[PDB]
Amino acid sequence: EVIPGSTKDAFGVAHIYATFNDTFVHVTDISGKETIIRITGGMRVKADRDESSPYAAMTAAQDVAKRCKDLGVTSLHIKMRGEGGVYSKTPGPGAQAALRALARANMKIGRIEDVTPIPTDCTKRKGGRRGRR
Amino acid sequence: EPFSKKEWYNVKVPKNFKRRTVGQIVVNKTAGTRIASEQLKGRVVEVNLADLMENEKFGAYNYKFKCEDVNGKDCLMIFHGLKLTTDKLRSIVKKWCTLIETSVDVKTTDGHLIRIFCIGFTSRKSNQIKKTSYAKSAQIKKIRKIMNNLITKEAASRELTQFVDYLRENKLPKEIVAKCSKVFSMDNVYIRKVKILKAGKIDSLKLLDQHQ
Amino acid sequence: TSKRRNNGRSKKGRGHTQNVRCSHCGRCVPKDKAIKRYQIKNIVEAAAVRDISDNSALTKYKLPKTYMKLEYCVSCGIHGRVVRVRSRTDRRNRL
Amino acid sequence: RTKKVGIVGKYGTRYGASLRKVIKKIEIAQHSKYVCPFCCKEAVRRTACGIWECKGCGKQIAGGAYTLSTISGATVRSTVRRLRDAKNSQ
RNA sequence: GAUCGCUAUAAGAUGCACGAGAGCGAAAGCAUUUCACUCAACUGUGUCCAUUAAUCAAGAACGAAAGUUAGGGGAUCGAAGACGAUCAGAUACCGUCGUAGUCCUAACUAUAAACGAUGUCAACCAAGGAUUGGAUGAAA
RNA sequence: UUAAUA
RNA sequence: GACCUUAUAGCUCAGUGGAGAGCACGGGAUUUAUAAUCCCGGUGUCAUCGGUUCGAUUCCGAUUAAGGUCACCA
Repeated sequence: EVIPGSTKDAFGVAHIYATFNDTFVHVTDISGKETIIRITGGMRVKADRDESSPYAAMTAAQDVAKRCKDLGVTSLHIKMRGEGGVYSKTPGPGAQAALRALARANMKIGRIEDVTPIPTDCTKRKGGRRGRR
Repeated sequence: EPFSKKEWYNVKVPKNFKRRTVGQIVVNKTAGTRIASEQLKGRVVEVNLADLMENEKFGAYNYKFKCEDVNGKDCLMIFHGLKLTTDKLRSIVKKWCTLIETSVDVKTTDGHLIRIFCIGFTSRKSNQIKKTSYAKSAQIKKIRKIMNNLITKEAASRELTQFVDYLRENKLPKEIVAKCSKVFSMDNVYIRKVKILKAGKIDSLKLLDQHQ
Repeated sequence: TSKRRNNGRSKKGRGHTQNVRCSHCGRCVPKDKAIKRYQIKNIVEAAAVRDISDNSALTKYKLPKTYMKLEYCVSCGIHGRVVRVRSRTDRRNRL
Repeated sequence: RTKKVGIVGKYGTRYGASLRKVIKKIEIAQHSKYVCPFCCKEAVRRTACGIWECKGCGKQIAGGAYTLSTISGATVRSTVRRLRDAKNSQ
């Protein structure tokens, strides 16, 4: 019958955090303290260079949606984010693919947002004066 | 199975908002010395204002609430804070103008100590031809002093519950622009964030008055 | 000798300006010498905007954009094709 | 009289250039007269480690080991005044 | 029980977007807002003095960063150092960790592509458009 | 990614 | 002198009851040519004598070389 813990169609929030080396799809409850399912792009691949690939992002996104609907979560809020502490604030290539995969899995997206942490003022960046060479 | 021990609670915001229920939150079932109603005494919920008031014109703000006590599968949320949406805050920072910021610690009439942040921008006039519209250091200090003093009077008289409802009315940003236009042409004035520096004392009766 | 009258900077009756970090290589460049570009883009690519709209939970939600300011060093701006090498007589154009 | 060894010429040549330098700054500040906070006279001289006496004013003041008022002892006095005014006002 | 998510903390450091061929300063340099203490300059003047001026061997203040001495602090980054890659080798570029240092107080040091590679003062000097701060008319 | 010499 | 250990390609090492590795060398390819790179090949008396040995380069003695430790109280 009903999977224990599931309820009527409710709202979840998906924390899509895709850097250039991986991608995280992580849905939590409205309070954000309880997590429904957390799948990363590195669990759906073999090599270490494909963890940020768009295919690994949608594959992890479909598995998130399948568990969410089965657990009663039918509509999601999106919080897009990249590694933006002091590094490049641009989200990785798999973040968009994961967001599109959630939509194509018949999920009702709510409010989308970019929550990359923009520093009011930064600590010293890695690399030195002359930077990556 | 991870969710076999999980149960969902309905979330109830105070009566000040058009929408009373905003969603469901999860918690593990009761245990030996781990009461579920106890483990929900500090959870923070971030809700957009558009959902609360059922109007998309209120979508620029995000409100925050805190679960204080469990009324039989129901949290009785109280206002925890507000914050502008990230996309809106970065869209109102133009380049060739002067950015004016401020913050005031106001003690509400009911005992809440809150910090209110205001942001404003110099604007371009109708017949203005030059590209840049900057203000001197003297005009900036006058403008900040005006918005420091005016925001304190509005929030010192009204308690926290009514002041937040007063923020929904656009009187304060409209009043500040009209009052500050005597010093410099201002167009964009927003209250980007409100905190709660010191929570004023509350009673179960006071929460009951704030929940139907 | 002097390839540029302004030395490639935007500096004037100042004479020390703070450093900013390059967006790509993380190099330290002065604020005026840095190659500054502005970006305003939607957080949904043009492919998925239709797909987002079809299965949504909001009637008239307006998709928000993202705004960020990118600063590149000269080395990391020429290589990324942000700025190209111009002609000797076309260097003077500031438009 | 001397090129650079002013007060530590009594130590001769037998304690190390660095140690004679460190002890010089302390011994100058320990033997000097300070402005006396109650009568504004350069009449305070040390009588013991931490006890200072206004010669022409008849007051005994507790202070630092070698200086009448220490840097840490001055910030603390300023800090308490700020705390006291804040407490006295709401 | 990592990465990830929410909530609370207490120090260090930093001061985004505004932020510019814009402002100030003798140069070095100066960016959270308030309150004080100072300082300089411009404009306005039927105010005072009456050559008091310019440049200046010797001489004197200030002088980025790094470095030294003694306390505090010690978050981030990181000469040395240690690993893992790459390579013919790699003591390097790439990745991980990391001492001195980076930060504040007192005292030394007195050098930079300390550059406008253009000494200080003064006179004359072709066309413009725009800008920062005053004065003065018109236009609310 | 690597690419020394006459 | 007394105890212990070792001896295998041209050089450093592996492994042995029925001889690998590397570096070197030779030929072919890539290159304008060398170096690097790719492909293939040829290299060991298992230090010299005796015995056990089914059969010894291995196991047991001997002769050599090579080292390591000890050589004290007077």
